Amino acid sequence: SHFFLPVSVVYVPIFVVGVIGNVLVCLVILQHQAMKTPTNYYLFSLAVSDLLVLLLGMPLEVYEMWRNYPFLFGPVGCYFKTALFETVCFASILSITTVSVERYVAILHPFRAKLQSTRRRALRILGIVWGFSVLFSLPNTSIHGIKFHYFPNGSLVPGSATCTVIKPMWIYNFIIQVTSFLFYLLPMTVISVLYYLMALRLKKDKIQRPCRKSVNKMLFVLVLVFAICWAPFHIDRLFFSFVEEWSESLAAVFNLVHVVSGVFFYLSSAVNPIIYNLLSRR
Amino acid sequence: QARKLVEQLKMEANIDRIKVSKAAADLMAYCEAHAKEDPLLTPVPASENPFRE
Amino acid sequence: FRVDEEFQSPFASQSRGYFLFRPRN
Amino acid sequence: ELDQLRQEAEQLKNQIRDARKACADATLSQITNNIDPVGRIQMRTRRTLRGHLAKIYAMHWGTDSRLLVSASQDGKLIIWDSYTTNKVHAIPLRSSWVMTCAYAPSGNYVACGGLDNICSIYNLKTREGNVRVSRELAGHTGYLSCCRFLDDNQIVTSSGDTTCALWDIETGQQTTTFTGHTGDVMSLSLAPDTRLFVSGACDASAKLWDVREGMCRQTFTGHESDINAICFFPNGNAFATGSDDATCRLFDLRADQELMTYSHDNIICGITSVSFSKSGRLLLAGYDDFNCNVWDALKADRAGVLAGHDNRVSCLGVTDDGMAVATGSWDSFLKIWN
Amino acid sequence: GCTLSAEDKAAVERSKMIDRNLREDGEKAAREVKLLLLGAGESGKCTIVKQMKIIHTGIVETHFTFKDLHFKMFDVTAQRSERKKWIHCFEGVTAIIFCVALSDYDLVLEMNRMHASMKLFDSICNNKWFTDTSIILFLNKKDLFEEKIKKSPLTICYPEYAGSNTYEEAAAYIQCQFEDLNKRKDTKEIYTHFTCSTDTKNVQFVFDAVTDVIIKNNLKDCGLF
Repeated sequence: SHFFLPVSVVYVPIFVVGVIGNVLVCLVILQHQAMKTPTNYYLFSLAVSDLLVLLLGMPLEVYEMWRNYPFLFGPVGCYFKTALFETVCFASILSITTVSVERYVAILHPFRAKLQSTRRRALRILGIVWGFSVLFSLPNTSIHGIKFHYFPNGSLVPGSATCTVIKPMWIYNFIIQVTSFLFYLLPMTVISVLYYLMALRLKKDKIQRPCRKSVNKMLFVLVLVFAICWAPFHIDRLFFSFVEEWSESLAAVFNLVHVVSGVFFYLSSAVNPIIYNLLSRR
Repeated sequence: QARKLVEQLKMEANIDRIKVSKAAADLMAYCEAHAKEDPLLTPVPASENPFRE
Repeated sequence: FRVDEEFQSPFASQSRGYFLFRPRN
Repeated sequence: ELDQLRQEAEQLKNQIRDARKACADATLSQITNNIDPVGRIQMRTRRTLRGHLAKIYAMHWGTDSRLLVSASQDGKLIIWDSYTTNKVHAIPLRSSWVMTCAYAPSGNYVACGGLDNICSIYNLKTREGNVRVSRELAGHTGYLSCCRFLDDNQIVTSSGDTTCALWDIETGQQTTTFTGHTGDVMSLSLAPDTRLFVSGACDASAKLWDVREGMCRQTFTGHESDINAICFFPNGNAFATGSDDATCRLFDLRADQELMTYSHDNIICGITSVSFSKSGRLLLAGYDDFNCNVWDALKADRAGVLAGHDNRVSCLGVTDDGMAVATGSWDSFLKIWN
Repeated sequence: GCTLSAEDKAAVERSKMIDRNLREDGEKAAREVKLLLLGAGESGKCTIVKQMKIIHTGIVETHFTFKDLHFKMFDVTAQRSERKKWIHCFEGVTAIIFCVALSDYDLVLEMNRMHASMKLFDSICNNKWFTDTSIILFLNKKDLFEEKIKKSPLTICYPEYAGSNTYEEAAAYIQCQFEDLNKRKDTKEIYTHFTCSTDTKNVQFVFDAVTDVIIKNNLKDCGLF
């Protein structure tokens, strides 16, 4: 089925919440920039990446709902847009992973994180992560093709073109499966087990006890919503795997899975900046 | 204690006093005399300035 | 309207029945 | 009999103030309008000195104008080359809490006093490559506020025990001690002639001292708050005091009175350091508003603003020739300004 | 490395070695914790430094280690004219140990020694430099005050105080009123303890307090507080 009104009606408040959260993060980052910790710089980079993916998804989503074919966008345009979207999503998830691991090593070794004033190293790390995200999004974007309008009439195409994955289905399927597994099994397990060890450490450590209990429950709910929000984006690609079965009902349920994955990813990108900067007002 | 302060307050009269106008004139004369040699008042070119971009 | 643009069910436009929304990738 | 002597001293001070006001009919602010005021002066960071891990409290300039010394609270006294931005000497301190610096005119001796009131002096030119401790001065009972080198042999110091005394590196004892200031002295400034000097006490009073005679020559009380910093005019006839109530005053030695004041309603934060240029027409000062401001000694206007410091500025030093100005703040960063 | 000279390369190598040594010393200096001592008289600062007895004019530094952690104390109440001029030097510290006697109110040293200690604690808490740094409260006299409270009540020092005359209630009231001195201070928390005969308990409390403060600072850094 095709529905444009509910998609926009549910994406407008999500986008509003996302831009409001990004504005709040930018405001609290501008305040006391000298006292800002490298973790605050990581959070600012994550917020900028969230804004990038939001303003790359919402306009493209409403344009696709209005017309499936791109409007005033050629092949290089689709290539650049897909590359930017993929690298921004990769940078977001990888920066979340690095934030998790740095929080883990800081709560496990506070003296180690306190010494040496590890500030420029954080900048170099985020730069190398952005570079790795670009280098990983380049091959997945290079494998993309426009078949044709493909109508056996006339002399020219009637302005119909899609920016799909026209490359052989086996290679693209293997690439998507490898990407989905390497971006779900490894980093989700990392952020789960590291935050679980943090939970055990804070429970062994525990005015102070209510704060520790609140931190523990917020940790639990954060990992829960992170799993529940990053599960659809990969169950979609797994549904792409090994089963095509071109029909009407399976196509309909696949489109429903796609739109629910999209709205879940949108709400996740909107809630991440406001849920990561809840403890610290600055 | 008190005698030290007494002598300190008493020794302030023997010092000669000049008008503020003469001191101000000497100050501005010394300022304008070394104004050309002052690098802060007039910027120097990069070829002569030891500090460059 | 067979002489129209598409006039067939397989078409890139909306309301086709196949996968309408492309994956986010 | 103390009350009658106090009344006599008060009457003498009132008579001195009346005599000073009688000859103070003219003001410097009414004469500077004739001379052409200096235009807008802008300065940028020539080189950003990196390698500090704590706040920088004081710094001094050498006669060669190429090497500067700065102290940090971590316990490392680093000597920097202003031209190439290189650490020529970095020495550890026994007491990490250090509040002042000093650079000998010869260029081979450096001293840094701190909260432990041990004015440790170091000999740069030694047989071995590493710098070693030369002498330790612990006669003072208060924290060393500021120390200045009279010459290679003698050094004058200012401590938190409301008294100041000059030392001898070879001897190690106070030959002359000045105890006229009742308030806590915070800064010390040496004259180019080295014959006299002035210090700023916390009692809103800065007095003139003689290195040879050892007595109080003239006392200047024109401020309303404690004097945090003080500098001396290159001419030798006047000097400026940087207090903590956001105002600066230029006192004249011959006039024995405040010639004029530098007061701006926009700034309410105190002054941490006061410096002067080569000619003296342009004096610089650092405030608690995270940046130092450039002031005009004659026209009394803010010539420029030198921003870009992450923390509060504490020290401010100008070279002898006046080629560049080094500004040090609590953000562990030294910046060179033209 | 576009332009290379003999003296230039020598200076560059010397600066690189000096920077490496400075980074190593900072890594060694950041591992240890710096905690300030405010005696408010010659009764409190001497008690906390004498119980450990392990080491390695002006302020003194007592560097002692415990549980693979280097601690150092700074006795700054030896002889000081103005306190507001050097408090900014200790702006960045791990914690602050404030030692005050319980039975010092009966002696005058300006109307009341206890009132002077209270006003000093207020001036310390209201300092803009010690807003983030926590303050640890130590009570030097425990048994002496417990014996003095039987003969000398607490109502003489505090007329507004109301309650029983036992030592426990008086100590609890003193702890609460000392915790009351802070005004609009939520980032820092006050730790109060009573000194006992054995030093192991005091050292353990100090270590636990510094560990909790470091954990809270790390959580505020990472954004979990």
